[PDB]
Amino acid sequence: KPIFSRDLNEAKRRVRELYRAWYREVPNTVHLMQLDITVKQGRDKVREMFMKNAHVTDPRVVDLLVIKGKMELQETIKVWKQRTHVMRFFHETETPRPKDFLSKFYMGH
Amino acid sequence: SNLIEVFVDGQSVMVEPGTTVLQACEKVGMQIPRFCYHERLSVAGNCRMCLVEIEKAPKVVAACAMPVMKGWNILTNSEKSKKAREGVMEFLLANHPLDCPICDQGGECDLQDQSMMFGSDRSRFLEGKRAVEDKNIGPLVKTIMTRCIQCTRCIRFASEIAGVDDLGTTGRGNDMQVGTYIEKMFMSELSGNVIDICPVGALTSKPYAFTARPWETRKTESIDVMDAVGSNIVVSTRTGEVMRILPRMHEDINEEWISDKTRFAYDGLKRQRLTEPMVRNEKGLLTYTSWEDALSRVAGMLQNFEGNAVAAIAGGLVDAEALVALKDLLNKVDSDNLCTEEIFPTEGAGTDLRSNYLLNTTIAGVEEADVVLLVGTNPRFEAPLFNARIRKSWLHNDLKVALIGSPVDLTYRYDHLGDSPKILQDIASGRHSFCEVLKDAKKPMVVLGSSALQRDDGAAILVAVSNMVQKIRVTTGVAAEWKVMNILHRIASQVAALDLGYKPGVEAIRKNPPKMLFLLGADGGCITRQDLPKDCFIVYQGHHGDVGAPMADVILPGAAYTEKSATYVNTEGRAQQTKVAVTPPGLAREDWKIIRALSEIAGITLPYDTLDQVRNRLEEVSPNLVRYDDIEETNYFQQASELAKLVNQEVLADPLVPPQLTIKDFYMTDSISRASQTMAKCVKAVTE
Amino acid sequence: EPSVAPTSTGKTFQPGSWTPE
Amino acid sequence: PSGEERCIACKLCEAICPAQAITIEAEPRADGSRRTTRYDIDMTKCIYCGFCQEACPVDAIVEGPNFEFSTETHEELLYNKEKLLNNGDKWEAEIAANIQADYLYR
Amino acid sequence: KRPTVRPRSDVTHKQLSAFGEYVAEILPKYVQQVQVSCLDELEICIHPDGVIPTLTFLRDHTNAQFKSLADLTAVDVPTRQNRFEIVYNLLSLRFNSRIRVKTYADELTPIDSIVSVHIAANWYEREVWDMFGVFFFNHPDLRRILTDYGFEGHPFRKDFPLTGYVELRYDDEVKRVVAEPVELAQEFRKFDLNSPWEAFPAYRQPP
Amino acid sequence: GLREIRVHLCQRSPGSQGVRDFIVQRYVELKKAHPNLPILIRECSEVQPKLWARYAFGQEKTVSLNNLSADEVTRAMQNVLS
Ligand code: SF4
Ligand code: SF4
Ligand code: SF4
Ligand code: SF4
Ligand code: FES
Repeated sequence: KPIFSRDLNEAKRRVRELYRAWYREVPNTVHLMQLDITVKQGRDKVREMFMKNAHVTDPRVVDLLVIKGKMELQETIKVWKQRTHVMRFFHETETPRPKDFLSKFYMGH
Repeated sequence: SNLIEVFVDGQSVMVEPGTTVLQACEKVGMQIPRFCYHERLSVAGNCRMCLVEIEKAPKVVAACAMPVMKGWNILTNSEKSKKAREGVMEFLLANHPLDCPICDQGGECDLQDQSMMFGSDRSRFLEGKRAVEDKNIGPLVKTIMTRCIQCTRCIRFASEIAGVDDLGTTGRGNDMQVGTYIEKMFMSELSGNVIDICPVGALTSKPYAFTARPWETRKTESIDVMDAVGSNIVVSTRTGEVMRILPRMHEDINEEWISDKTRFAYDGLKRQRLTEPMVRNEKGLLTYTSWEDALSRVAGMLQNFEGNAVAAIAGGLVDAEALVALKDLLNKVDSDNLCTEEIFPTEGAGTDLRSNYLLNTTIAGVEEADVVLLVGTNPRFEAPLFNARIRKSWLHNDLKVALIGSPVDLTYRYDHLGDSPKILQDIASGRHSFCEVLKDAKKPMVVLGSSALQRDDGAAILVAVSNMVQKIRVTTGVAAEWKVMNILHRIASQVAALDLGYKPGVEAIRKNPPKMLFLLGADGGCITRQDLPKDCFIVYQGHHGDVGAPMADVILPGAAYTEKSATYVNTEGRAQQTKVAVTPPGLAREDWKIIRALSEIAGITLPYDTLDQVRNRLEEVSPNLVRYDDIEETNYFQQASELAKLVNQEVLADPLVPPQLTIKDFYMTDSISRASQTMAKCVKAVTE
Repeated sequence: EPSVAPTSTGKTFQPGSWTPE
Repeated sequence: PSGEERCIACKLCEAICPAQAITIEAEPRADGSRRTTRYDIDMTKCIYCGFCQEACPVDAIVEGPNFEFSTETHEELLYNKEKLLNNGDKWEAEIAANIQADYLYR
Repeated sequence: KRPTVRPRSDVTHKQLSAFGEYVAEILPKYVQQVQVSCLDELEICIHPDGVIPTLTFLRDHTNAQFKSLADLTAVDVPTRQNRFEIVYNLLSLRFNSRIRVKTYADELTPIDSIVSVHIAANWYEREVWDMFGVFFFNHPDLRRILTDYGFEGHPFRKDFPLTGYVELRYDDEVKRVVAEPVELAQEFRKFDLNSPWEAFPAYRQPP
Repeated sequence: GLREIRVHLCQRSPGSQGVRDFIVQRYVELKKAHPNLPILIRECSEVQPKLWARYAFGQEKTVSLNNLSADEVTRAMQNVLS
């Protein structure tokens, strides 16, 4: 059953609308919220979040994902979501753990 | 087939004739209240809590005893039945002491639960409560006999499942007392099960006494490793603490019982346990070091050496994943001299055919057999649940047990044919009388324990048994499906090692003293530093620092069966996988991880880096090591016997005596047993 | 630190480490 | 009154505590009695409901009349067995008087 | 009489049963099940598509003036094919009676928004979406309501762990309230209190 | 250096009939001719019959034995030994 899109193509069209929305918003967001980032960094983060869900193929899943993305876009535009919330997308205090088997053995289990 | 129509709460159910009211209620799904009824045990009818109303019947009947009759409508939830339950519970609770705040059965007390559901809410006993004395029954079970419900479950278990026949009901009237009349120690390899049996926390465990509560403990399902039977287990844990060990039901092996060793050696996991890697034996000061240092030194020595100079000794309670990974490492270093401490003859077919080194008949088949011939074993004190199954058969499916070993108390009556090895040849030739019992038998069993095989004449005894069993097959008509040769193992890891392809025995090490040894969980002291060069860089992978680890250059801590999801195969070939219950202590890690890391630090690198990949390699080496809880059939014992016939040896004249002649011997064998204190109290008590 | 005495520390196990002879 | 500690590590207070503040670990003493090796209440997780003293079968845990115990560091509010026993000793007389006054109502 | 047993009456049960048959026959297209509990609470189950028709009928029909929407809830039942079960509770001031309407949904199956019928729904539906993840079509302004401004989850779902996945703290390095993965000093203690014996014979499910 | 050779099979399946026949006819003779070399035979339900050779330095190769007759199995065994 179609949540909105008939198949994958219309869902991708909605996704492209949403991506354009975020890409256009990033400059105004950085300016207004006084973020300590470049417009390039903001747009690259937008791309990273979008690509994180590229593997999804169900049209309904894509439709729901687009709903939630438009939702967060409205939040950001209205500035309901504040600087801390926006910077949470960047994870600038989390140290990764190496995937090397030897290192993982060294570090606990 | 022949079935009877009976109604439970107005609903029809068909039941085979003779089935009890309780069994019909179970079939329809209702569970009648009970106390004195145990499905494994005999029916007693003492508690009278299972009273129910048969419709249009004047008197309430006991559901656990009455074999249903046709067209009986069992009104489980009638007013009559409910008030009967109320009265029975009232009488049960009248004289009980006020101990629920101080009673190990606190949260699991069936008396509590059934008083909650099918019991009143107020007491009207305005008199005093009886007082009973306590009497030391041993170092393991503590008796608070003031709270007995006098249900005779402990007595029935003692007299049936164990055969001890030490416990009894002495006295009459309300002054009855369930216990030994004299000051005796209730010591059976299956003693501890009474603790689970008894439903009113009367006789409970001294070790575990008062530690945790059921709503607190987290239970993970695991398989025992202290005996080859592989008895399934539930490990009760809190906050990473192992509070107790409890039986898990497996019809084929456990049958809701576990050995006292299995259920009371857990304490050994707490004392003298490994935690930190160690190095520097050359200077004599074996000191702590980082994984980096230890693993790098081991890899450097491995690179220096190769060929037949390296070797390993797996023994005791090591797992199949660790075995296969160490085999892969030593093979990539070009060895194949990896060995196991236990000795199984390799003269003929050896390990190539599982029919040679397995219990083909299976513990379940022990019930079907008709004549079992025991050779080179004291099965009561080794694989005790196998002896329990044999006694079950002797009690129910009338069976004849004949033994070729020293006269021991196997709990049942056995025909002590003789304590000599040539008796086997006597049977094979037909000279012996017991041959007539064979001619009578339609399903024979000849069970040979690895204890005798450990003797210098292991090959001779194996060939004697092989020829004798083939003679039995030909002389007495046995269906090809039924197997009449079966072997008993006393070490958990033996079958897995042999299935992998480890070289049985340690003859390889002595024939070619290795330059470097890999002692994997082996503190049997079979290879002492007296052999090998003056310096042999021996590395220990194990736990509990038994004594074998000390005389090793580098010590790598490992995980016990309670902390790793290892694969352990039992004596009948079935594969069972433990479940992690506690994180490994301190810096200790899993053994397959250890070996893979060692390899990668070395130039070699094993193909696998995960449990799934290690299990895939295990499937590769053998396919039956990954079909869990499955008994893969074995055959070609004909070819095995052919090769055994060609094999030439002779049975010595030394009398065949089982190593374990007494429960004192039973109570300490493994590293965990040696490191456990409760076992020390048990052994001391038995000695005095 | 290592200890022959088994210690229950918060939520953890520390078994009797036992200094090795 | 002799000096023995009333608590016998029944753990009902731990089982019932709505906020899961009580943590108890007990062992059988030499005599064979129940005694708590550690009895810890996290007073920053406790909601002062009283369900512990409600469900203590031996009137061991009691919520005293004191209300003045603000601390200057978060780690002082994690009460342990010694602190609780010292509080009980300090407030014994008033705790006893209140218990005698109230037990009939309970 | 039995002092500790709640008093019982059958007049209300008969009235509610009559009204249940009444509504069922008026709306056979959507009604799927009517049941009156021993507590006396009429309980109608309707197809998800019939939400707007059924609620409009119950609100506007002269003989059923359920003009007040008490709740718009969801109960999570993971086992069933349709996890989420939307519950509507309504109150009729004219007839002194309460009715319950119930439908099912799924993660990928939105239900229509009833804001047109009762504008009280708006915020209840926003909460339902925020906590259970059910989406509502033709909703004026559907957006998270009780959750954090960047929350990623539907907490009231039974799969969601109690403590969640993310915890907040201050970090002097970045001079912001940063969010980090959740680590707990004393993890939640899940007591296993279920009794082995069965308690209530009436509700015995067949084996 | 054929350090190890092992054959996997299953009894109930049809395809492994060839390896089973080969084992009944030749296993004992093979062991007699080559005593030291371990010729492990493992049978487990529903496994595609395979003959697995482990050479010296932890290097192994494999050959499929599905639906092969006992004579073909003997030929494969001779080839792997050679
Ligand atoms: S001691 Fe326990 S098991 Fe034995 S009769 Fe009494 S209640 Fe039953
Ligand atoms: S066995 Fe007796 S004292 Fe123990 S919990 Fe049950 S009723 Fe209470
Ligand atoms: S008063 Fe505090 S410690 Fe006692 S039960 Fe209530 S929340 Fe727990
Ligand atoms: S304080 Fe009271 S309720 Fe808590 S464990 Fe001790 S005796 Fe039980
Ligand atoms: S269970 Fe039937 S009388 Fe005890």
